[PDB]
Amino acid sequence: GPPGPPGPPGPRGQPGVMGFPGPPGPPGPP
Amino acid sequence: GPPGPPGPPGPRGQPGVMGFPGPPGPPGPP
Amino acid sequence: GPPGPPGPPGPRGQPGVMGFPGPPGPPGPP
Repeated sequence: GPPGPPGPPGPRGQPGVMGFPGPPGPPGPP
Repeated sequence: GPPGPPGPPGPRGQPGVMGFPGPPGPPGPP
Repeated sequence: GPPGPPGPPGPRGQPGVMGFPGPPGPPGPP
């Protein structure tokens, strides 16, 4: 017979990887 | 004629963007 | 009939988790 219909859209991709650490904080007080 | 079975889901999407960098750290010590 | 084609490509994944806060800042002045 004729082909079946196409399947549905593929799954959403995985989330991105975790980001870099932030920079060091600001200086302490005198 | 008799159409075939539905196809499978499509390819998985591409990965997401890497996470943003973290915020600045705590203030320093005296 | 034969199975249908695979479906369309999936969408991009979500952005990743933001990175950790940075470490504590440098010592303050004397």
